[PDB]
Amino acid sequence: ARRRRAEVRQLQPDLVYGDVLVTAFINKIMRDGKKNLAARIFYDACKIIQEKTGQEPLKVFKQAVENVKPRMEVRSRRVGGANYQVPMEVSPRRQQSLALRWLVQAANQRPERRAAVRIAHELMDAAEGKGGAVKKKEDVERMAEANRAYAHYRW
Amino acid sequence: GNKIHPIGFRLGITRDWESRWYAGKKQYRHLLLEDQRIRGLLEKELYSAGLARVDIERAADNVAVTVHVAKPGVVIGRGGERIRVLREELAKLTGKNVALNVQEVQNPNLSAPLVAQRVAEQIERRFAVRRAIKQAVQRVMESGAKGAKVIVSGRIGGAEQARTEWAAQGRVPLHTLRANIDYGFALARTTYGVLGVKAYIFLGEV
Amino acid sequence: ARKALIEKAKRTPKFKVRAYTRCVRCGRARSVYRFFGLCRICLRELAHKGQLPGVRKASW
Amino acid sequence: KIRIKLRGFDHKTLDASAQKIVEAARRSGAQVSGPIPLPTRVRRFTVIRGPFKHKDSREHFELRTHNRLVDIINPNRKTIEQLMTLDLPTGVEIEIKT
Amino acid sequence: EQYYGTGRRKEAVARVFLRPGNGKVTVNGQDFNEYFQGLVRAVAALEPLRAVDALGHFDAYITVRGGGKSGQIDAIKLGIARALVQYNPDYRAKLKPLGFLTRDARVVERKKYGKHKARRAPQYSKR
Amino acid sequence: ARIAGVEIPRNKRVDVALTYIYGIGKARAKEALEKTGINPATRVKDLTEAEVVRLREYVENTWKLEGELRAEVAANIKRLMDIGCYRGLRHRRGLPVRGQRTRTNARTRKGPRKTVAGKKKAPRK
Amino acid sequence: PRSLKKGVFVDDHLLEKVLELNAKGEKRLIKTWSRRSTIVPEMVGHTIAVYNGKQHVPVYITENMVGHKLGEFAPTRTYR
Amino acid sequence: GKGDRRTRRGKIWRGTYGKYRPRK
RNA sequence: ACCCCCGCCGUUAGUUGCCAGCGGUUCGGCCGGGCACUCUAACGGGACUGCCCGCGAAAGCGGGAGGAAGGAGGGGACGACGUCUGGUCAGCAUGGCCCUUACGGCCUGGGCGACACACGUGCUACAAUGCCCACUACAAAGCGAUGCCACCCGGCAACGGGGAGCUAAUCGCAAAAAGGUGGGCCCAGUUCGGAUUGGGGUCUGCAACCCGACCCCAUGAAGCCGGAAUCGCUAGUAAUCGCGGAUCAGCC
Ligand SMILES: [Mg+2]
Ligand SMILES: [Mg+2]
Ligand SMILES: [Mg+2]
Ligand SMILES: [Mg+2]
Ligand SMILES: [Mg+2]
Ligand SMILES: [Mg+2]
Ligand SMILES: [Mg+2]
Ligand SMILES: [Mg+2]
Ligand SMILES: [Mg+2]
Ligand SMILES: [Zn+2]
Repeated sequence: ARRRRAEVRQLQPDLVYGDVLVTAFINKIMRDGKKNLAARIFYDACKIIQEKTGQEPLKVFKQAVENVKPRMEVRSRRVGGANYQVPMEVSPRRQQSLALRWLVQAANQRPERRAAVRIAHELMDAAEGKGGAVKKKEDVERMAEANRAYAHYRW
Repeated sequence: GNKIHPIGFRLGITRDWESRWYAGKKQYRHLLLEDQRIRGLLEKELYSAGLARVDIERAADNVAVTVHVAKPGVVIGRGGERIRVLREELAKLTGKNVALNVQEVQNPNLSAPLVAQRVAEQIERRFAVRRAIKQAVQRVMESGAKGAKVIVSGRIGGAEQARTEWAAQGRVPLHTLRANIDYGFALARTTYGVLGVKAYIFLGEV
Repeated sequence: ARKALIEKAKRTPKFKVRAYTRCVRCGRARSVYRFFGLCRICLRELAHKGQLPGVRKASW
Repeated sequence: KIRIKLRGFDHKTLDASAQKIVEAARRSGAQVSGPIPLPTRVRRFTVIRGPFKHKDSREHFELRTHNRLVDIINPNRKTIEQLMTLDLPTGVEIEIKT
Repeated sequence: EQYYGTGRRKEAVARVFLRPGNGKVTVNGQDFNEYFQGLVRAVAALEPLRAVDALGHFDAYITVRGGGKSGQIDAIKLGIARALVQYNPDYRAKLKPLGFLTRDARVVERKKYGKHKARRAPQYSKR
Repeated sequence: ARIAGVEIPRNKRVDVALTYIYGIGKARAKEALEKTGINPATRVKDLTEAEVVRLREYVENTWKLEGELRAEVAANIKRLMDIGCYRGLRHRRGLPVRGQRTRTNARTRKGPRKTVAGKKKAPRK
Repeated sequence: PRSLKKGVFVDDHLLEKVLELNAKGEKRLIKTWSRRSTIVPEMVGHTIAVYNGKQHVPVYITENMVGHKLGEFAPTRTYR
Repeated sequence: GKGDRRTRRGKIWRGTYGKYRPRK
């Protein structure tokens, strides 16, 4: 991206919740463009969040994303010799990309043999504030604020 | 080593084929090898006539062939005695039974193939290459043409190091797909070696 | 592509499996197209001249 | 019911050709089914540009064959008169099966 | 009496015939839900209807040939969008801002030579 | 249930289980069950003593299995190996027999790579 | 898992030349370039010398090696 | 997978027919 | 820019097409019929910052309306003067040097397919977002005369025998695969993965030892996601799935 400021592709809302954020998450689950299996998994999961949890799936989901969005992250940088890890805010845009990505990743890191479940259970755990997803998130912030000395290299 | 043949590039437009006849699968390869046999002799013979093109139309066992020349005389013959020898030497090659028309070239000074051969020859006779070239561009440029250009290969003057000579005037847009640029190549066997000759002539446009 | 090795025209395959295309212009046995009798090179050379009836340049 | 099938390399040497056949017989037979097109069959020849190596040179050559039909039902002598011997194009070749 | 709108997408053609009625859809014979048996996207095609509170007011006979059931779902979506205009041409005002009256021109990209897939370029080592 | 030469496939589908025998594959599996008319899906444990006898007898007597088989195969190789048979020499030399390339890719027959010293500057890339 | 079909092939250079020797019993040597031929019983006991593509190697044909094809007993390449 | 010559895919991949990918 | 392919509309043309619309039905668009529609291929229209608001001296930048579409709408063909003493005398052409019972020519056989090893480009894979069986659904572009091979029969099968149509928008290759539905597997080197090897056999071809592809049985390897290092791709792209073609007896 040397020229323009590459605008963000706008996604078509969910075919059930009409929520764009959902499509996004579904796209992060998808692999080899098998978007059906991807959509299914997320919906089967939403129905697993309905059973084992008396709450509306959609709200559990958004809640999750929320706890998994890092607000500070460390970015490397060469400053006089060594490569000091400068701590800095995270764009609203990047927060999402990371949150969703992390969820799917940690979700596929779980044990339960069923794809749709790993997502179901991961989302919930995330909502409660536990789970591999939120780990990474809190690990990131920890990383920054632990290198908050080189923060005068603001960037 | 770039750039396409200016003709083959424009075949869709500003330039028709040298053999326009339908055919297919079982015939095409046979019906084409022939055309080459044809052209083969004509160029081997009608050299002094000043060959420039050999259109070859067809329909069935009644071929066309319309040799284009600068000196239609040399072709025909005395009263038309040679156009008898060839026209016959023709069927001794293709039982097919074919004609043999002859159109004259209106100013061989706008026939890339001719201008080329023109230069190719001089070079064989040992004329100063650069001169022969400049002259040629002039002739061509001096008798119509909105642009022209000639190129001689290498070993100019028999020099041990192969070179490459130029010469050009007026627009000669090889890129413009609609120019109508006549392309002509001439060889040039020599005591020291082959030296290709390229002639480019630009006419009108649309 | 030695005259000597253009015994391909000899028919006499003794067995028809010993038969082989060969260029009908340069002898370029290596990549001779059927529909033309010509090798990948000559096919390209002639297509440029226009001596290949209705054989324009592709593009799409 | 004389079915004509015209094939040519030039999409004009036919529209010209097959069109003559329409205006002609349109004064001695039925009224012709109009020159119906018909899909074109293209032959691609993908060739390496130069000799010796350079696997990725290429350059494409295609030999597209075009077709036309027409169809004249109600054959009436004069039809086979205005057509029989009055063609013109050279880059064409017909096949008819009434 | 009847309404028409074609609709093409990524190489798919859908003949859309609306007709004042219940709101059912016969895609190539099978029921709307029968041809698209289990495709989380299907719902899309009829979106141009809900656009102007149709569906339970119309009905649709649809012929679809070409491409894949996904491309067809978009051709059909465009069909139902066009036809819905021959009926009341006033629908544009709300049907267009959604972009339903556009013909997604995204098509497969030619496979160029030298490369594996039009773009996917072959890889090298110790270049 | 124990079937052929020291065969004891258990707690899995009978077909699958029969596979655990030397001369039985997914093919002979559905057949031996086909003929002997036994559900293939039955867990070997849930089988019947009647079925285990028809199987035990049909299989053991219908195909050459286990040890006796390895005996044959070994016997074969030994043969084309005793006679100047090229194919037999490929066994001795330990190189692939079915005419494959031995300049690269023959590890399944050669074993682990046996690296040696070599020639650098001569783009062996 | 070899296979020819119906008609075990054997060049008749050595065939009709091997059985001719079956009339007087056997002989003392042979030599054919037909390593392309299958081996038939009548060859047994005999001693045909096949061609490396350079040499004529003496191959004693026994029963155990019938179905094979001569060349399988006359190695081509030289290694180690 | 695409490589098992005695399965549906293995046959499809190798563009063939047999006991595992019959004609119909 | 002028040319080609893809986006939208119209005219001409209807043996492709559809009850769109009517009558019949072995209810197969099968029948009559009908060109509307899809389409087929030829031509014509359409985009130019042309119109509206904003800044600017201008070019133009931002924004908005209409529109299938825009500010080069998306993909090709197309590569300047020259550079690298770049590549190819092994495609062909050609100066010079060299060989002429041979550095020519024919043949049979072998070799180009060798291996202790090193590298490049790839295929398949290590699995449950998966594998297997069954049922069922959408494609495009191509190719077909001894050639594609319908359908029927013998074979588990490759394939063999018989034989219709096609001269190929009207017949065949052809089954698209991923996908949807139902079942099995239940986390194991396994119903993952198919190397390797034993046996039987088909097919082409004079001939498949060296050295063909295919089928069926048995075998069932390494591989549980890869060190340093390193490659591709900015959208219908990457990723993934199958389909065709050239060469071509057959086929690596
Ligand atoms: Mg051959
Ligand atoms: Mg693709
Ligand atoms: Mg398997
Ligand atoms: Mg202005
Ligand atoms: Mg340009
Ligand atoms: Mg050099
Ligand atoms: Mg060199
Ligand atoms: Mg080699
Ligand atoms: Mg059968
Ligand atoms: Zn050639």
